[PDB]
Amino acid sequence: STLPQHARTPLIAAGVIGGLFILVIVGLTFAVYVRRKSIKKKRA
Amino acid sequence: STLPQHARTPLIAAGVIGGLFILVIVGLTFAVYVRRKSIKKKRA
Repeated sequence: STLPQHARTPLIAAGVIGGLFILVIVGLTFAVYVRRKSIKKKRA
Repeated sequence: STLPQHARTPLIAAGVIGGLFILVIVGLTFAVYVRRKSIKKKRA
């Protein structure tokens, strides 16, 4: 279906979406990569 | 994915741009925040 040439706010939308999604992967990747080590890290 | 009526690649464009730009700030912010400390950090 996708969106037409002139939609509500596709341009801006994609922008915010990318930054979030992209950050989600990178962020988690870091928190996960470290866990693989587990060396007296900060955990409650 | 396909394309809209009359548009090159605005949607996708903004997407890649956001993820990159957003990462640029966050990434640098980290490398900068640490530098402010300067305490036997990892540097070649």
